[PDB]
Amino acid sequence: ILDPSVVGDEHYRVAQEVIRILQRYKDLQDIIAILGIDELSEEDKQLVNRARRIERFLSQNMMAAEQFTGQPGSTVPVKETIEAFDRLCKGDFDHVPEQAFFLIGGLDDLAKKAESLGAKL
Amino acid sequence: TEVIKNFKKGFAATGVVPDEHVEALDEDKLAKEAVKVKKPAP
Amino acid sequence: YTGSAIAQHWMYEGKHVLIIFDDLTKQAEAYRAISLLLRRPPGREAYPGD
Amino acid sequence: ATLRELRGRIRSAGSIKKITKAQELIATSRIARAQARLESARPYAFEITRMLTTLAAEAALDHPLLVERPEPKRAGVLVVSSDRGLCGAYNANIFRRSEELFSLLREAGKQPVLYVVGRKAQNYYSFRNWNITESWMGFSEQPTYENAAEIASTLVDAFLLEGVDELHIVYTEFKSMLSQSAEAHRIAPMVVEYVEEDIGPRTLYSFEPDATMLFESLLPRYLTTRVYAALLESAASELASRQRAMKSATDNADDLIKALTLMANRERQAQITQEISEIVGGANALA
Repeated sequence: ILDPSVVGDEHYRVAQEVIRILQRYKDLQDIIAILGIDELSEEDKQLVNRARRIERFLSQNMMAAEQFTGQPGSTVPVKETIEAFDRLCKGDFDHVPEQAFFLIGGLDDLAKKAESLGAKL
Repeated sequence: TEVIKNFKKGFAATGVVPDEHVEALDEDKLAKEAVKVKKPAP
Repeated sequence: YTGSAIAQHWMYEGKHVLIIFDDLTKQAEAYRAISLLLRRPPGREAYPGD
Repeated sequence: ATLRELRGRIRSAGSIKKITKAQELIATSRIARAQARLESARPYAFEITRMLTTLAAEAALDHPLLVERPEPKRAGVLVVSSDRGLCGAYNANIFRRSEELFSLLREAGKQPVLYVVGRKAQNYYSFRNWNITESWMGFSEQPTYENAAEIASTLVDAFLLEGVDELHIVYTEFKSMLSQSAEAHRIAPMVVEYVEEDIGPRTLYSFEPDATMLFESLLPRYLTTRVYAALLESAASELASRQRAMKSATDNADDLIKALTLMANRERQAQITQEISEIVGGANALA
């Protein structure tokens, strides 16, 4: 059902953008493994930073994981998720550290953790 | 060919420095090149 | 299995038992030996299906 | 199938590892040479500084390069980076330092004008739609005094004038062979720093034709000497960064070789086992 006629045009567009960014990151993983990130293009560096932040934002604190960490779970509506990952792919959070995307819920959790890490959005 | 040529003139293709949100450098980290003059004159 | 039986006898009496299986890889190798000597068809890494 | 691909990837990683180890040793040699050049250029800088200080102690300190113009509107930033790219975070640290400097300038109402030295800075700023006034490439490996003279002359002529009110420079200070720090210096206008008295029965100097003419013909030479020292230090720092980057790169290539060899041997065993399974399955099917 990941289909423009089922989930909507914007849902599909954002999902395809996330997938394209992560696929280019996986394509670059060879050079990134040997030489690091500083040899890439400027556009490739931008995209790899976006991809690290995206692959960290897809993480989440689950309700069933409170037994392992003690941190309660999160529920993110699909519209907030679409809006968030749209802003991620567009490039709004390239300044926030790679953490503060790690095991959170929506954008409010992102802002709170980012300001706990000394950043603003 | 001519239809393409007369179409390309009216086509509206969709082609500024970003913010980078980098904090300001500490005014005392910026080193100052000084002439170290030996006459005390406040 | 001998160790596990000796331990379960105590477990079912209300005791607390700890059992260490020094190597389960070597038990798997012995069982694979037995299974290949019985001409049973092997699977991944020539290990039995079970 | 993937046995061929795994052996090919092992060969590729071996080639990369050989090249990176060669580059690391070459960078060691070249930074020895660069440190030599820097240390031998030091004495002229020391003595021109001494001559300038003993000229300024008895002159008129109203040279254009010494007064802070009221209401500065623009600042000139010279960003010294590299041409070859196998360095580590060298250009990265340079650019983050220059971005901190740009935000410092904009928090005081000065729109920065940008001059760069190297190819990596031009990539970094042409990607971000910046307007670089003048560029300089091809001499970040072995900078000479004529390049420093050209750079400093264009800088002071844009300062004395489309015209800027102060000159900054962002380069990598070299120290310790393990310290490479991107620093932002303010080369113009100079602050004046009354040091000491150090003048008792000491004999006064004699100037020909006078004090201020010598001072005003010696100041641009001082700024050029400072730019030359900056270029030399940034070259030595780039070579240190390249040596470390190539060491880590050859270590990563070694670990990739190890992992690929492990997976290739795993597959090799798996292929032999599966082939034996097929052969014996057919042989049993026939019996």
